[PDB]
Formats: sequence, C-alpha cells, structure tokens
Amino acid sequence: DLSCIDTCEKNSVLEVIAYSSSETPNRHDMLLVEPLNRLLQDKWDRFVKRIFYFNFFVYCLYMIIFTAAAYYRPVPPYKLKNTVGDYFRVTGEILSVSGGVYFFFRGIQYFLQRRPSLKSLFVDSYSEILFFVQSLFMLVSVVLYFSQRKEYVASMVFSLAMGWTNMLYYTRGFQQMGIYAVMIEKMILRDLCRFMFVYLVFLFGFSTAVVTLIEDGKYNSLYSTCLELFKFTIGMGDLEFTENYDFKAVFIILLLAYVILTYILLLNMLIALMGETVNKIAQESKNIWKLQRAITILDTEKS
Amino acid sequence: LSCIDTCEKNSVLEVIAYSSSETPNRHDMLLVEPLNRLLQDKWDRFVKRIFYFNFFVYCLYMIIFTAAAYYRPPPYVGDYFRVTGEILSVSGGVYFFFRGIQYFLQRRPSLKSLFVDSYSEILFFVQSLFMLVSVVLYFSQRKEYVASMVFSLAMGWTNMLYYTRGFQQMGIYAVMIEKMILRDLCRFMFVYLVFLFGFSTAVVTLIEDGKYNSLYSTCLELFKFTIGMGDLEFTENYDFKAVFIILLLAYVILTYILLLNMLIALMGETVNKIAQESKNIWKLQRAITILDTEKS
Amino acid sequence: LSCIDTCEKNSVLEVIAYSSSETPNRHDMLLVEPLNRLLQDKWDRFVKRIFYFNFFVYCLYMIIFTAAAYYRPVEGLPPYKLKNTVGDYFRVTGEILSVSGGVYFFFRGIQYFLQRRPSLKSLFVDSYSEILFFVQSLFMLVSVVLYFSQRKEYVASMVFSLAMGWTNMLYYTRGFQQMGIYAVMIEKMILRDLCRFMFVYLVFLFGFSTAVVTLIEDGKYNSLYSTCLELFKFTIGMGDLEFTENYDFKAVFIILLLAYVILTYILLLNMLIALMGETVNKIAQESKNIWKLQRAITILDTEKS
Amino acid sequence: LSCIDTCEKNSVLEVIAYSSSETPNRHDMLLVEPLNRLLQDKWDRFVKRIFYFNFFVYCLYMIIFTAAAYYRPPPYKLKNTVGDYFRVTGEILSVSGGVYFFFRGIQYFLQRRPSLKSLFVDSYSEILFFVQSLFMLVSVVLYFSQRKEYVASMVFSLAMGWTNMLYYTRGFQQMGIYAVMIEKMILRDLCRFMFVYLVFLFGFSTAVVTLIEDGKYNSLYSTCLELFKFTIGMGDLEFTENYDFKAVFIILLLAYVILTYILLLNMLIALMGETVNKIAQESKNIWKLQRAITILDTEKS
Ligand SMILES: CCCCCCCCCCCCCC(=O)OC[C@@H](O)COP(=O)(O)O
Ligand SMILES: CCCCCCCCCCCCCC(=O)OC[C@@H](O)COP(=O)(O)O
Ligand SMILES: CCCCCCCCCCCCCC(=O)OC[C@@H](O)COP(=O)(O)O
Ligand code: NA
Ligand code: NA
Repeated sequence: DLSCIDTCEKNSVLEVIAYSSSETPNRHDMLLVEPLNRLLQDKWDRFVKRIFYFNFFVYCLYMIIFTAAAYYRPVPPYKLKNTVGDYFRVTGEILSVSGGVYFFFRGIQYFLQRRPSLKSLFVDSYSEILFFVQSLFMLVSVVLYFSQRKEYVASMVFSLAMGWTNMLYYTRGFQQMGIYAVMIEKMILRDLCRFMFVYLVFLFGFSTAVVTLIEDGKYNSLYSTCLELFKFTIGMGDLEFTENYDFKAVFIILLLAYVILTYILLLNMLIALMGETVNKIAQESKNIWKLQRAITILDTEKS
Repeated sequence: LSCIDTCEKNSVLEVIAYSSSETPNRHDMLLVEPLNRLLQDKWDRFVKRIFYFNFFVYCLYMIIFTAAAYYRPPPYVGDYFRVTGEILSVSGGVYFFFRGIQYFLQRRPSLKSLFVDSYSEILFFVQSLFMLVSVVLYFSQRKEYVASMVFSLAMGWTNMLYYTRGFQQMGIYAVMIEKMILRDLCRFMFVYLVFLFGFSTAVVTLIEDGKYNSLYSTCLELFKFTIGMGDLEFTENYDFKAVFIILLLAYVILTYILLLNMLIALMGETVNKIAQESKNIWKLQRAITILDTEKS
Repeated sequence: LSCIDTCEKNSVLEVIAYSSSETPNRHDMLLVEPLNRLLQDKWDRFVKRIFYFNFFVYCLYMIIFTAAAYYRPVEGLPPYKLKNTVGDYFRVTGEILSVSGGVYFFFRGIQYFLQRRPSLKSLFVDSYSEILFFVQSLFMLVSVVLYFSQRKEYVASMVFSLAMGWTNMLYYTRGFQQMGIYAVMIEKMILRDLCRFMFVYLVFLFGFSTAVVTLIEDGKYNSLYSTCLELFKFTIGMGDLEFTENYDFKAVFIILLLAYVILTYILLLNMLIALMGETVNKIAQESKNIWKLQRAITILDTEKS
Repeated sequence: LSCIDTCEKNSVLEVIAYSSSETPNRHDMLLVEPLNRLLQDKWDRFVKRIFYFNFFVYCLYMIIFTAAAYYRPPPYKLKNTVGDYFRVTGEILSVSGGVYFFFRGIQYFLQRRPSLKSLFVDSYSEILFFVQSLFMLVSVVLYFSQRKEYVASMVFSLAMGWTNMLYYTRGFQQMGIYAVMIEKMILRDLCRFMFVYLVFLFGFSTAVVTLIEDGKYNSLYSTCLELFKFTIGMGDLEFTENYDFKAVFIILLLAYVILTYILLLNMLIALMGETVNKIAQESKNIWKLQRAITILDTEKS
C-alpha cells in the first residue's frame, strides 16, 4: 500500500528517509526494504531516466559552450568588433555568465530551504556545495572583469576546472560509474586530508631543513625547495638539484631520509585505505549510490 | 552420453559452447565431471597436437610478416625475399578475413553482446580489415598503407596471446586481461578523460601564448604526469604563477585519488572470485576451441 | 576502585601502563570496562585541554625555531657580533628561545630516564618518542657547543635537529583517534615490514653497483658512491640506462642493468603484496589497542606532571 | 627418537629432506611434534653456531672478492708494492673459493642425482651457487687466454654471489620466510608474467620501427629500449620526429602505455588474490623445510 509514503502533503516516509542528515543512524540501507526499492525503480524507469538524461545533455552542452567561449578569449573589458567570431564569443560568454547566475540562485534557494546542519554540509550536500562554489567563482570572475582587472581570467579558469570536474554528478543513473564516483567522494572526505596530515608536515620539515642548509643560490627560498622536495612524489626527483652549499654529506643524508620516509608514507596510504574490501565494501557503496539516486529522483519529481 | 558431440540435430557441447550472453550458468555447467573428463580426453587425444601445430604456424606467419614489414624500402635475393614475405602476409590476411566472415555468417550475434563474446574473433577480423585496407592503399598510389600496416602488425603481435589457452596459468592470465579490459577499461578511462580534459582546458585558457598554447600540447603535457614524467615548469609564458601551480597540484592530487580508487575498486571487489570464475571461464574457452577445431 | 589510580606506591593503572613490553598481553588489559571508562573520563575531564595546550605550545616553539634557523646570517666563522636592528634583535631572541627549548627537552629526557628506569634493552622496544625527543635535544646542544667553539658544523647540527623535530611533531598525534591509529600503523610498518626488505634491497644494490663499477673503466662514473646513487635513482623512477659509455661490452652493461631493474621492481611488488597480506587483516585492533595504551600512558604522565 | 636421524640404511629425517618435491605434502609433514621439536633442539644446540661461522666466512670471502675485483689493473704483471701482493692474494683466494664451490656443486649433483625436471622446482640455491662457480672458472680461463671477456665473466659471478647471499638469509625466521616468498615468485610466476610483457613490448617496438623511416632510433634495439624505458617511469613520448604522420606514432605509444599498465595491474591483482590467504602458513612451512635440509646437510658434513 502507498498511503502517506509519498504524498502525505505533510511528511512522507520516502521524503524523510531521503532528506535525513547524518544523524539518522541506519539510513544508507534503509532503502533496502522492498516497498521503497521497487517504487523508486519504477518511478525512475518511467520518467526520471528521461528527465535526467535531458538535463545531463543540456549541462554538457553548456560546458562545451563555456569552454569554447573561454578558450578563444582576447589577449578589460574588450569591445566586441564586427565579425562572426566576435559575435559567437560574446554570446558564448553571455550564456556562461547566465548559467553562473542560475546556479547561484539555485544554490541560494536550496540553502535557504534546507538550512544544512552546519556540520554535515560537507559530508552531506557535497555536490550542491561544489556547484555553489563554481557559481561563486564565476560570479567573482565577472565582477573582476567589469572592474578593469586581469584576475577575471584566473577566476574563470578556476570555475571552468571546477565545472569540468563536476561532471561526475551525472554518473548517477549508471550503476558502476555512479558507484565509482561515490567511491571517489567517500575516499576524498575520508583520507584526502588524513593521509596528507602526515605528508605535508614531512615535506615542510625537510624543506625547511634543506633550505637552511643551502647557504646561497637560486634555491635559497623556501618555496623553490618545497617544490624540489615535492617533485619526488611525482617520480621526478633530482638528488642533485643544487650545488651551492657545504657539508654535502648532510644534504644527501637528508634527501635520502625524505625519500625513504615518504615512500613508506605512500606505502601506508595505498595499503591503509584498503577500505572494506569484500567484507563490507561490495554492498556499502551500492547502498550509498542507491540512496543518492533516490535523492535525485525526489528532487527531479518535485522540481 | 548420446547426442553430445555428433547428432546432426543438437548437442549439449554444441549448445553450451555456442550459448549467448543471456544464459545464467554456462561456465559452471562444464563443471560436471563427465563433461570435464570428456573434453580433457578429446584434448589430450588430438586437439593438443592440432592446437600446438596451429600455434607454431601462426608464430611463423607473424615472423615472416614482421620481417617483411621491417625491411620495407609505391608500388615499387633481398627484393625477392621481401616480395615473397609480402605475398605470404597477404595470404594470411585474406585467410583471416574469410574466416571472420564465415564465423559471422554462422553465428549472427545478438548485436549487443558482440564485444563480450568472440573477443578473439572480432579482433582477428579487425586486424584482417586493417591489413586489407593497407594493401588497397598500397596499390592505390598512396602512403597511408604504412600506417594501416603498422596498426595491423601491432594488432597481430598482441593477438599472439590468443593461443595462451591450453595452458593453465597463461590462459587464466589472458582471460583476466580480456575481462578486465571489457568490463573495467571504461570504469577508469571514462572518469580519467573528463578530469584530464577539464584541467587541460583550464591550463590552456590560463596560458597567454606560446608553443603549449595549443590544446593538444597542453593536454599531452598534463598526461605526462600520469607516466611519472611530469615537469611542473613546462611553460613560463603566462602570468599568475600561483594559479598555474595550484591547478597543476590539484590535477596531480585528483589523478592520485582516481588511480587509487581504481585499484581499491577492482581489488576489493574481485580479489577472491578469480580462482574459480577465471578458471571456469578458461575452461569454457578451451571447450569452445576444442569443438571448433574438431568440427573444422 | 580501590588501589586503581593513586596509592602513592602502586596501583593497577601505574603498573599496566609502565609494564615493560616483555609482558605478554599488556595491551588487552586496558580494554577492561572500568579501565577504559576511567581513562575516557579523565581525558574528557581535563587532559583534553592540557594536551591541546601542550600541542599548541610545541607547534609555536617549532615555528619560532624554524624562523630563527632560516634567517641564519651567512657570514662565516661564528660567533656573530650582533648588529643593532629589529630583525637582528628578533633573531637573537629566537635563538635564545630555541636553545632554551632544547635544554628543557634535555632536562625532560634525563628526568624521564630515571623516572621509568628501563632495563637498557626494553628501552629499545618502547619509548621511541622519548629517545627521539632526547636525541633532538642532544643535537641542539651539540649545535650550540659547536657554535661557540668557532666551528661552522653548527649549521649541520641545527638542520639535523630541525628536521628531526619536525618529524617528531607527529608525537602529538595522540588524542585524535583516526590520526593516532594512522601514526601507530606508520610506526608499526616502519619498524616491522620495512627493514625486512631494506636489508635485501641494500644487498642487491651493493652487489649490482659493485659489478657495474667493476665493468666501468674510468671517468666520473668509476667511483662507488656515484654509481650507487645512480643505481638507486632507478628506484625513485629516475633511471637513466645510458649514464656512461666509458667501458667495453655494452651487452654486459645493459644486461646487468636490466637484471637489476627486474629484481628491484619485483622487490617492490613483493613489498606491497607481503605488507598487504600482513597489516591489513592482521592489524586493525592490534593498532587500536596500541593507540589506547599510548593515550593512557600520556594521561598518566600528564596527571603525575 | 629411534630410526629418525641416522641409521645408514633409511631415516625419517633423511628420507623426508632429500626426497623429490613430487611428493604431495612435504611442507605439512614436519609439523608433527617430535621431528620439529628435536630439529629445533639440535639446531639451537650447535647448528646455529656452525651456520653463523659459515655465514661469516662467506661474507669475508665476498668482501675479499669485491676488493680484488674493484682494483683490477692479460695476464698482468706485479710491481714492487704491497698493493699488488694484496691484489694477487685476493685473486688467489677468490679463485680457490670458486673452485671449492664448483666441487661442492658437482658433489651434490652426483650424490643426489636430480630428476632433470626438479632441477629448478627445488635445489634453487645450489644450482645458483654452481653457476656462479662456473662463471668464475670461465673468467679465469678467459683471463689466461690473453682475452678481455674475463671482466664480463667476473662481474657476472660477483653480482651472482652478492645476490646469492640471500641463501644465508635463511636461518632467521622473518628474513628467511621473506626470501622464500621472493624465490617462490621468481620460480613459479616470472615466466608467465614476463612472456606476455615481452610479446607486447616486441610487437609495439616492431610497429614503431616499421613506421620510423631513418635516424638513430631506426634500429630495433633502440626503439625497444625506449619502449622499455616507458616501464621505469622514464618515457619520453617525443623521442623521435623523423617519421610519417605523428598521429599513428601517438596512437601506438598511448596504446602501449595503456596496455602495459593494464598488464601490471592484472599481474598484481592475480598473484595477490591467489596468494593472500596461504602465505601466513605455506611460506613458514617452506622456510622450516629448507632449514631442515640445511640442518641435515651440516649434521652429515
Ligand atoms: C584546493 C583548491 C583547488 C581548487 C581549484 C578548482 C579547480 C580544481 C577542481 C575542483 C577540485 C575538486 C575536484 C573534485 O573531486 O570534486 C569534483 C567532483 O569530482 C566531485 O563529485 P561531485 O561534483 O560532487 O558530483
Ligand atoms: C588505440 C586503438 C589502436 C590500437 C592499435 C593496436 C595496438 C593495440 C593492440 C590492439 C588492442 C588489443 C588488446 C588485447 O589485449 O587484445 C589482444 C589479445 O591479447 C587479446 O587476446 P585474444 O585475441 O582475444 O584471444
Ligand atoms: C648472466 C647473468 C645475467 C643476469 C645478471 C645477474 C642477475 C642474477 C641475479 C640472481 C638471480 C636469482 C634471482 C634471485 O632471486 O636472487 C636471489 C637468489 O639468491 C635466489 O634465492 P635463493 O638462494 O635460492 O634462496
Ligand atoms: Na615513477
Ligand atoms: Na620519472
């Protein structure tokens, strides 16, 4: 029976389960129940699949237009000339700004309605806050643009990179790619910080040590030697990037100590983030993705 | 055990081997001991020898093809040997093409599960088509025949692994390669292309001008980070060096998280079910080749 | 809870925490109900605040020390006759602060050595943090001595101490469950799964580098340390394979280098596959218990302090 | 412990130790109490000291060999300086040790007579030592023949010996089991995991070489070397510019990189999934078995 499960007009079980924050203990598998799973599957298949594909197509086309507008930028503001190229450029950047403001307004109204928990804003509403950040970046870009500064290009490239990386949102509706995106989100929020809480301190400590040792030269600045030490993580280290110093035994010892420590540090990261292999990762990701698809279904229904 | 291999109507082996991707339990159907013992007996009786001879002939053909290609001087003891090598190589190509056509006539796949099954058949057909386009171009007074021939040569050298079936370890390992490509190449390739394109577009937009201003060059430069050959300073013809550095760093971190979750995903999902799943898939492949060679 | 925390002679916590590693199952004891509840109450009550303050003050110390060391005047032959400037005054104040901190840690280490009175061998299997802090403080003292002995090796001692202290910063990782367990795993892999393959890697590198330098005739590359570095570079993804052609039998050189490459990369493969077979299903609670014991020891030390 | 150690006719230890690996469960069979508890007792009583002395002597031998080789000035002449006398003495000791190893290898093979199929599945360490001795003897032979290939022979023997130190790595639990893991992998996975990689590398090298018209990379050797350098994280992707349209070259290199990375990933996942479970038990059993072989050999010697 479907009575007050969706259309109570006050509170529906599906709505409450969907919009429940991290406070709700057993949410992720709360949809495992058969009455909620079949209903959501039927609704999706019936119309939300088509609506979602249409929205994804429109968004991708928007991103292509924005990319084309940004790539061929003039080398502000710049007065449009009489040419097909100029007309297309102007209309493309107008459309990009029009998308930026629309995203801004959607994010504002979502924030006003939900009033997030002020602690779950990152673990929950990750995608929405990312979209809002993109909108803010582009809005500041245009503000700088019309303020006669050259930092609009910086704020535009930031927004464009954000937007391109935000295409993972639309993997939803696909089983495996959606699960893959869920695993990226979860692993970011879990270890991205934890793993680098010990890697950044190692890098900074050894960078300060080395730069103190280097008496004079090009690399006598903390930033340059920080980059040089970092380059080891890219598998591009030098081991002799400088020669202006004394006691080269100390320098070599420090460099090798850094190498060994960071390699066991990448050994610890790669292994300790094993997650819940087999034991409880073959169902947990599937449940999280199903929950997120339910969120999408409800939002597209109501919108 | 009648109506098993020679019935003129149907048979259990001819049905299981030719089963389409909609059957639930095809590779664990041969698990039954009588079928497994029958197939092993037939193999040891004649298909082992026939398969080994076929493998030797194929390796010979590839040797003659590679030698003829490498010593390439169109159209145009040394020149006699090159010509005979080319003629033999054309014989092999036409032979593989005609077998591919015969198989597709006799199969009529489902048009949707084509790639999952007959992966070797479609690859051989593609190689055959590449090399036939090569010869058409070569006799057409052009030089793209070089490109189409080298593509065919690489494809054939990579197909040489097809014969690894018939050996437990090598067959299982090739089966793992083939399954991972088919079902997971996209899992990592799809997520990685969007990120790379986005960050390459951002960086090139930042770049004021220079050699790397071309989208292709900057995209390749960003890629070079994935093979442990990044530069982090490839260009300096720009401004806002902080934005450049932060974009590159974000890209590097994101690639690390993308390749980490690729490892975690494939490992933690299918570490345990290889010993049985892969073994039974290899058994199915060996059954298919046994039946096909017997019927041929 | 009679005789559980403070009898002025001995209790259960005092002995469980300070029991030497020789004890079979020292770790499981703290999982006993009242013990864990009491430690969690003491922590939340006041040790959270005290430990947070200590972490902040140590971080500030290292900030002041790094700033003073980085701006070291490079003129040669210390000691320096200070020049009247605000920067020079701040630099000398930072030097004083850093030396005072080193001396304080030196007096903490010597006080702790008699306080715990290890058996001179149990000291090796536990208290790594205390030995590390004491050695950092020792480097500081040697650095100042060399500074006032008209020798320039104070820069080497200072950089060693600075790097070591920055690494030791991870000690204050206690009091954060995830971060604490993460650090315990790092030290339990550095100390059990690293040397195992470090011995083998050093043996292989030494053997192959010796062979290669034997083959080489003359040049920059005929030494031993140069070739050892240039064979080690293969491990950090920076291999050359053409770094010298001052030899004979290029086939021998190439085959030796390829053998080395294939051997060291299987060595890293086996590294990963062994360290995964271990420390994954072998150590999750065997690390949580270690973290709990570390935090209990810290709580007891702070309470006694 | 009657009829276990030495009867001159047949003993349980002697039978279990030297018997071929074709038998099913050599590993689990010493697990039983009396054999394992008497083996450990005799080991800790005297064989530990015997083995440590042997290990020290071998280390000294290898140091002497390295010192003699590194300072190589044929045959050569000796001048009036203690350095020359040291060098010749080191050479004499090294060659004497090589001859001893060669004799030991022949003695073992004659006394045990392997099966021509179990010459690698087991007796891994002793055949390596024998081939090292063979390299040393070939080195001296070439040396005295007014040749120059003695440098190659001697460097091969020297590298082989430094690696073979891993045999003495046995006798300690953790290091011994780690060496067992290495040896097992090299034995029963390297061929299968290397044939496929070699096929891919050779195919792509031939393709690129065919596409490349002329230059210093025209030879197959150089192209193969570059395609391999892609595997040590040192690929270039721009190593040539003199060829046909750049597109085909780019699609060849990118396909090569993608395929090799897929190959390594499957390599890892396969030999990891097939092994994770039993390493905790099988590796320990193999280490104990080989220590038992060592104890029996040194007791008989
Ligand atoms: C640390 C500051 C750098 C930020 C610079 C902006 C450009 C970098 C790209 C943004 C970094 C975040 C990348 C990311 O991982 O999130 C994007 C999506 O995959 C996450 O999935 P989704 O959007 O929530 O659906
Ligand atoms: C990027 C597309 C152009 C690629 C041109 C050719 C170079 C790549 C080689 C072709 C890809 C094939 C990869 C592969 O792994 O299949 C080859 C065999 O092992 C598969 O075994 P089988 O024939 O199916 O039995
Ligand atoms: C002619 C030689 C060409 C190749 C260059 C020399 C490289 C040879 C490296 C040694 C080969 C064996 C590989 C190995 O694993 O090393 C350790 C050995 O102890 C085997 O272990 P163990 O003694 O059997 O226990
Ligand atoms: Na690398
Ligand atoms: Na590299």
